[PDB]
Amino acid sequence: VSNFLKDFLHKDRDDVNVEIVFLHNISPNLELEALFKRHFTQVEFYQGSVLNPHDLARVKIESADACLILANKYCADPDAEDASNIMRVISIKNYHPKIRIITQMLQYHNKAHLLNIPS
Amino acid sequence: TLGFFIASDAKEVKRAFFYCKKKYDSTGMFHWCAPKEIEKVILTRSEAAMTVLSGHVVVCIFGDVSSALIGLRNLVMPLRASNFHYHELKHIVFVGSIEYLKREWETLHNFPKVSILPGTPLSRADLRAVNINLCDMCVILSANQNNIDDTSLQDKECILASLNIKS
Ligand SMILES: [Ca+2]
Ligand SMILES: [Mg+2]
Repeated sequence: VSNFLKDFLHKDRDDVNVEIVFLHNISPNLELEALFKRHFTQVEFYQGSVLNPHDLARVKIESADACLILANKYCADPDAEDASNIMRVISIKNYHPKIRIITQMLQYHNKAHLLNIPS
Repeated sequence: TLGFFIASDAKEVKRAFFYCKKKYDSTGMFHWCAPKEIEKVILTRSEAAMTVLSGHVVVCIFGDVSSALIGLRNLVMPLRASNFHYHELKHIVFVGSIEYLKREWETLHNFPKVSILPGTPLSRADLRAVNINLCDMCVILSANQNNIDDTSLQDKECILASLNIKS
């Protein structure tokens, strides 16, 4: 989150009025809460999985500009983490297919699996 | 005798007695062919493309050596039931890993109209080879469904194969 937020809120980038709404089922620790309290006016957090359409309507993903998915690079199974990202893009496209998903994969064949989704 | 009724309640059903004003198997019920060969039923993509299959049945399987044996004999039995004719009997092709197909072929040999395509059910080229478009019904089965312990893997393959076929 820190490496993402510095690149997203950097002075060199044009001023951004866009807010950032996180969504993660694990409740954050005190240091992540302190990071949110730092970038208070620009970021909000909301606990929940992405595999719940009630959670997606709660974070207003249909009214959201673009969804982003950050993959765990350092994982013990580069296919299982790939699979979790697959299921996340599946759930977001199942709720609202008219949204822009910016995600990150771990191989090249998984790009075809992403292409399998109709939207 | 007794009458099998399909009404919406028990009390509605409780009105009938109240208101009164070789070519087959060794048994007969199925079809049996001689034990064929795994090399006879393995096809390649070009051979399956030249094999014209219209209205047929394709079965997708996500099986491996670590996966449990599903058991497909119960699946393929009422396809070869003798309530139709041999010309009416559909053709079946199995798409998946040849390891799981070898693990199950020792059960799967006494049945006609059965092919095997080793490969991957996610392969769009393999689906175009087996003509899923003309295929009457694609059946997507999963074998690793009771060894994986996560919704992320739970039916993940089945969902991908369905979405690829729809796309
Ligand atoms: Ca009822
Ligand atoms: Mg705010």
